[PDB]
Amino acid sequence: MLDVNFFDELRIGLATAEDIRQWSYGEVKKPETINYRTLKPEKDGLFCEKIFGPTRDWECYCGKYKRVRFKGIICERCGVEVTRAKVRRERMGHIELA
Amino acid sequence: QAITRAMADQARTIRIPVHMVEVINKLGRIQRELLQDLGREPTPEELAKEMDITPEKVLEIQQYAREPISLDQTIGDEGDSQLGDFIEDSEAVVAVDAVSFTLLQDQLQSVLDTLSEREAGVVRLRFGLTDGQPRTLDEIGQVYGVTRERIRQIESKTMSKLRHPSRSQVLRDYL
Amino acid sequence: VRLTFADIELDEETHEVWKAGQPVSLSPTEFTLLRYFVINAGTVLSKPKILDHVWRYDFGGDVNVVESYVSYLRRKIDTGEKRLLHTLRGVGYVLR
Amino acid sequence: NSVPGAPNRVSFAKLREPLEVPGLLDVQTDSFEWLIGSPRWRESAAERGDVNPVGGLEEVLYELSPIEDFSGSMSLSFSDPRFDDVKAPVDECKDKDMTYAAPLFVTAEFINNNTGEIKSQTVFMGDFPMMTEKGTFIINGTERVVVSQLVRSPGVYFDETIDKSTDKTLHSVKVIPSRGAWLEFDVDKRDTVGVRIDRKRRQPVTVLLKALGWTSEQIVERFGFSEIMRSTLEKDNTVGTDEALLDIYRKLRPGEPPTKESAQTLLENLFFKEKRYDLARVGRYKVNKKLGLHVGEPITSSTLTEEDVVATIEYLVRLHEGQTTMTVPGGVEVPVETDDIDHFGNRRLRTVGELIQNQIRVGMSRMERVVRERMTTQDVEAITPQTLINIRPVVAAIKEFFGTSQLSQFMDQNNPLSGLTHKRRLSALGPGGLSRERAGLEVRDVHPSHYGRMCPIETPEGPNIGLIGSLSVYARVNPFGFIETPYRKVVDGVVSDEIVYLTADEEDRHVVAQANSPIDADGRFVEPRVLVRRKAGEVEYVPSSEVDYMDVSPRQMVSVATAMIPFLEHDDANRALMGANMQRQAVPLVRSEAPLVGTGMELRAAIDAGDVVVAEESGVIEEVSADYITVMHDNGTRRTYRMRKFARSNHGTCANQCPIVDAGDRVEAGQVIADGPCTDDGEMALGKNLLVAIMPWEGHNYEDAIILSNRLVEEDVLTSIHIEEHEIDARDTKLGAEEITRDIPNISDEVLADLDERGIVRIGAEVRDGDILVGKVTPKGETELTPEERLLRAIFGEKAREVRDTSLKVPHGESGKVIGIRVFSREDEDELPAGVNELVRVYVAQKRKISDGDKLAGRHGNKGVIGKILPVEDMPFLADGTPVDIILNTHGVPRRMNIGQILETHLGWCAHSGWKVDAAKGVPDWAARLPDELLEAQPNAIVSTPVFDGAQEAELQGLLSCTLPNRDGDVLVDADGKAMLFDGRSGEPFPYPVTVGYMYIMKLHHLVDDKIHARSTGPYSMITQQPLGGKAQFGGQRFGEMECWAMQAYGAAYTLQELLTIKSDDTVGRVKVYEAIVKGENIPEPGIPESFKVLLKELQSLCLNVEVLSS
Amino acid sequence: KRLKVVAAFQQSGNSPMGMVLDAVPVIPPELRPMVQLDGGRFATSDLNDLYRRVINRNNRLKRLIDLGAPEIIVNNEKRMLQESVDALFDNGRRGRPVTGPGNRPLKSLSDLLKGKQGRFRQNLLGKRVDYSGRSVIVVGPQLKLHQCGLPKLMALELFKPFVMKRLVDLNHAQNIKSAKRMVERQRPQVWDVLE
Ligand SMILES: [Zn+2]
Repeated sequence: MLDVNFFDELRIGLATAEDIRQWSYGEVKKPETINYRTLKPEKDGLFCEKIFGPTRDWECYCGKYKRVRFKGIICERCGVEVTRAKVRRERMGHIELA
Repeated sequence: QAITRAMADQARTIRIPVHMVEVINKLGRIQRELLQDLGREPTPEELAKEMDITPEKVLEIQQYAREPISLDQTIGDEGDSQLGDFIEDSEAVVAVDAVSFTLLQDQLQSVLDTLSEREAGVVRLRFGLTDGQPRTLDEIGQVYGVTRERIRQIESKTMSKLRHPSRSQVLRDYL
Repeated sequence: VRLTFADIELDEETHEVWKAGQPVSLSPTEFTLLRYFVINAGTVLSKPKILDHVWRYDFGGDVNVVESYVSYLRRKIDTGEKRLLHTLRGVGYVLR
Repeated sequence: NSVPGAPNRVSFAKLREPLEVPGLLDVQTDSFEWLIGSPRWRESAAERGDVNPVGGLEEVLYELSPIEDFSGSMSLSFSDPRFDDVKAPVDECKDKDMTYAAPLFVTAEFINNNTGEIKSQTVFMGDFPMMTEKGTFIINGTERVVVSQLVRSPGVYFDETIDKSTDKTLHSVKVIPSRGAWLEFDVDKRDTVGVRIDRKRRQPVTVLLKALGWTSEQIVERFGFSEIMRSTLEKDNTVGTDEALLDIYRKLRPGEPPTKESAQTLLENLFFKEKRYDLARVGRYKVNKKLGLHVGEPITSSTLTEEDVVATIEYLVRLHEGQTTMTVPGGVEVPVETDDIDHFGNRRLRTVGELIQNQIRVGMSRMERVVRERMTTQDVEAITPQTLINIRPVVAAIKEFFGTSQLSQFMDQNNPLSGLTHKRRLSALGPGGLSRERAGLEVRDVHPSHYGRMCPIETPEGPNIGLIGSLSVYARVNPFGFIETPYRKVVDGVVSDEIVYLTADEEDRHVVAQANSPIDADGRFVEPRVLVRRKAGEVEYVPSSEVDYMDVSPRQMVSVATAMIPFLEHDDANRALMGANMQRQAVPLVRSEAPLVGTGMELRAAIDAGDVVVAEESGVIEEVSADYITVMHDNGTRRTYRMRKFARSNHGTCANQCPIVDAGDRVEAGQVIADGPCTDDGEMALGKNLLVAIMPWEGHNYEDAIILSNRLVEEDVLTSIHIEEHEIDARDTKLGAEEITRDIPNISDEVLADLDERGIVRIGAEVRDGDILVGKVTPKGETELTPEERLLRAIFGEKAREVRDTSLKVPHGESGKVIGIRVFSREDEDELPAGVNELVRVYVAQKRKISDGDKLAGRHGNKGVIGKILPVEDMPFLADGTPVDIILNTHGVPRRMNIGQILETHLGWCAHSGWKVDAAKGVPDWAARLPDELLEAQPNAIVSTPVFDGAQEAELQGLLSCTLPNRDGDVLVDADGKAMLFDGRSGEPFPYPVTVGYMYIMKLHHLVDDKIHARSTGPYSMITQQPLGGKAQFGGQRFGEMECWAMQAYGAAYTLQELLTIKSDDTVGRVKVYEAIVKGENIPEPGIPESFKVLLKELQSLCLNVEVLSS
Repeated sequence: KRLKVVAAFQQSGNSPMGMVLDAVPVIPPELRPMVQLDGGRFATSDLNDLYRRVINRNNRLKRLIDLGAPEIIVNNEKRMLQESVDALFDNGRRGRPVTGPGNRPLKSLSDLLKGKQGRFRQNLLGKRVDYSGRSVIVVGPQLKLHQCGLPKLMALELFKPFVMKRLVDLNHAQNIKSAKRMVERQRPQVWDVLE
């Protein structure tokens, strides 16, 4: 589970709601993708920084932090964790069906 | 009312406020009326006359009204590959400038070591190389037990001797 | 090598600005702001651009400083009938 | 010759054809003329079928009109579709990316019957794109061709099948109408007859007949012999018209309660109402001809009819009973037999006019819907036709066809042959037809009905083999879209001069003779039994007094490109196919010498391709320059032909045009004035005549490779001009406007020397890879300024450089001169796409010389790349000292059965050397039938060998015998066509004579410069980090599953790991491996590919708990 | 045939509750990118449309149930939501597929796994690859068996890091930036070191 090419086994099974919520780093509830004017992802949308990671490297939703020093500290105004934007290629969320 | 509000709020991939959807639909409707009436398409200035707003905002509305296309629709004349197979990765590491960056880092280290230790440290903490923060004159003063004016003079002297032809020529090619 | 835009005439070497033959003395901050505006005529400059270039990077204060300086420059050189240093809300400032 | 300026071309043809080749663009021009309704087409319809002359637009208008409301007290109608003068000339439209179009107007009549009101208005229907005089459309500055497609004609088709359970012979029929619901009948394994309608697999014919207002008594009275379905009727288990109607309703429309009237109205509405079901006029004609319903009546009521359905059922049952002839009540006697689906009497050709008419039909259907809605909504007595009509759907539909439809393609113009072959081409793909995923081998086969309709040789070679062909040179399109071909008639065993055009329908009812039959100059054939084609496509011998038709000429069965292959009959079918397919890929050279040996087709091909200027009115020539030619006509007026020079074609080849006339000579109407790209003196010339030897040489021509002398490089015998265009646009953006300016940050000065003050490279300034063509600088502002940039601007004094440089740079791997520049801007009124304020296109030319890796080919499918360019001294040279120009291997001929190329070689040497047959004591035996004026030919003569009435082997041998010497008394080439060569390397004479001659060799558009690629590190895709693909991006080769299998087969594991991980997906591995290789340390261990992680997250998003276990 | 699944459920630790779904996951945004191509036009990954449809149906359903509505309305909404989820995973497995502009089906999740053009085969087993080239083939009759003649330009492009490092070793360039420039302009001091 560490991505070191040392894999003793690879297992597949049916996924439960608990496992889905464990994978999810948040809940997406708004069918909004990108702002039509500022071209920035909306909050709680399908691209939300708070749920999936910051769009730009080492930057918050408003740019309150713009330095590599802030490691793993979430913005109190936005809620985004300051890390590499490549986490958006790994971070996944979920929706709750009525 | 419910149907139109829902259309404005949900029909587009990129959400457009109803206040802007209304103007987009009105512009399109009256522009097609004008085309039908006049026999040719109306120009942006003519349409701005009816919008009672300026042609710059007319053009901004026009370019706002555009919608996205699918990254997976077949682009080829036959069905062979998707449009997503033609789009670059802008954010990807180019993998040749990284080596240039690290080697320029080493060269900057060497050039800074050419200078005196005091001036080298002043410039390092002044431009944020050891850490991420380029500190202020007060901070370098409190860490070096020296007045901020003397810091300004030491920075100017350091910059003057750093302008020296060999350092300038050595760093110039790295651009 | 003389920086120009219609009415405003800025010369770096002699360090003062003219309004079609009308010089006025400006503060250093506002002078750098005006200079690095005029060299970018017709182009939008955002607040981080402004703060990082005219001010130093380590400016840890709040942004309205540039707001006040643009007000200064407007009441100083825009004081003519026409408005040149226009503002794009949430984006920045352009002289045009 | 029948062409005023034709160069003399002596021919070996024995027989004289009765009729000359038709206008080769008729297939497109006549169709578009029919669609528009020009007076020329008016006269054509008047002289042929004047009973109902109606154009396509008039027909669709008359069909749509009148549009009615629910009340019926007011209505709308259309009439008089008229055009207007075109917007701009073709050259202008191509120059400024316009569309060669014309306004269209319709005289709308709005009528009101409650009180009486007539409103007449000339409503503007839109701007219809027009067709140029050369048969192409101009759309946004591009030349597009709409290829005619092949579709099964709508109608009724019978087929027979074997059940294979009991070997019972089953028969089925399908009524397939265009824009309708299917009708089906069949006989089952048992005696039951099925009428599965609209894919509902029930209902024997009893219920349908009963619902059609018929009773069991009427059924048994009319249909008595049919014991099979008489038993089926006895097992109806449903009596009563109402019962049958409710059964049909509850089957076809589940979930809704049947009513007494809904059943009847639905059964009528499904087929008998033209609003929902109509065979086209072609479909109605096909059904009428098949069932013998109406033979002296005009075509109307295109919808199906009840008596037509009952006639279909009667035909099916009579066929299953083994009958051979039926007479429908009130109808003519007709044969009873099954129908072939691929017979060209059933496979119709949708042409440009038909496709355009169908798209207009869709647009006007949307028109009618919208106008009916608005005419209901708006208040009455205040409504106008202008307020009713809203042309946006119509214009959108015509645009949506003319762009982005696979039946509308770029008119490839490597040469006039390629253009003329893209036109007059028959495709079988696109909407309404089968696709490559659907093609059957029976479809791809050559049907015997193809003879004289569609060529069986000329066709693409790849996966779409057989789905694309070309019209035969003599073919024509019937008014109903069926391909018909001319043929002469024989009466009393004597061939008349009367020519009738015959469709594949009537050809089976005739016995057509052969083109090259031994005619007696009176009408009779010398032998009683002649070889002919009978009804079923069979070929047999027949007494001469029984045939009734004969071919107009040889080459009737062949296309236009293939007809330009000399000695075609001596070439194998597939090699001739390859030759015909490569005829249209030859690039235009700088000279285009006419071939020494050819056919008579080149003159007409060059004339009809439209790439050669022709004198439209006879007159003298007043003055001539390199760009314009002015002619002084007889009747006072003078005309000026402007001549296009160095214009880039759609495929990046020059389209230079050159005058071939003097300053005082007179010209007649139709004569060539100025030759085009691939033409000489007005006849097509796609290559050069090269002196060839056919011996293998040192292994450099091993396996289809080709060797050439260096004088072909030196004299520019094989060289081409390749013009390339590059585009860049300055467009507005959120931060301002990009500007094209020579001021570009952090650039040197020598690279700015070729840039003028405008910011664009000077015309004539030569350019190479990596240079700037357009200095276009974009507003970016500033980004994260790394500490090192600040340090640099501090140390040296670098300025703000606030802007970014997205300048136009020449793409990697080419160079050359700059021809010209076009600049578009909004400040000059020029119409531009919204958001773009400046557009720049830059044209770059390369004079590409011949080099190794380039592909050469003959006209006989003998292609090959250039193995080696050899110095002129080191080449085999005849005793005269002339070196050979090109060497081809001798192992490639006998294996592929293209001896015709050797025949061409011999005849080319004879035509190059000249000849004189000594008629001292009469002519020799072989020359008895050889035509006069051919017994004696000067050196460097030109000869034409028509494809099947060609030069016989005996004639060629006799010509080779007398081959008058070149300069002194020397016959280098002996009686059998061979010659003695001297080896240019060792000097000793070659031990045995080898054949030498002159062969026509052409350079194909497969130059190595356009096919060389290499990649070390470039772009990567987004979703997965794989490299890109193709020369447009930076590429990266595909290591496929087969290559993976080969790597595992070698047992080589580490290189497989590296080919999959640190070259394609492992991002950290890529960066680290580049750093390691530059620094000089060994390659690091590969990591985990990114594509596998993408797959893991993808499977996780499908509700699959997939994970990795470490112990 | 029924036991071969019932016993499979019984033997292991999985629970047949997994057939039905109370929550669905969402693919990471970079796996379904939305990017602005040249000319200002925008491009989406065609999966966001399915996700948006599902979100819209779910939000409308929850609004309906929290506001109070007839059971037939609520059931129609529930059927729409179920069809949306089925379209998300498999577009076209049930009924006609959901189609976008141009009357073309939207590609669903499983649509990027199945098929020769799918991920497993077109992207995972096979792979586009760096340090590679192609060109036409000519005969080299004077070569040896273990030998192949390579174009000098394409060889230079292929061996680019190797040759740049070696040429900065030979001091023909001072740094790799200068080396890259002389590689791009193909200066004569690169051909001899290429061999
Ligand atoms: Zn923040």
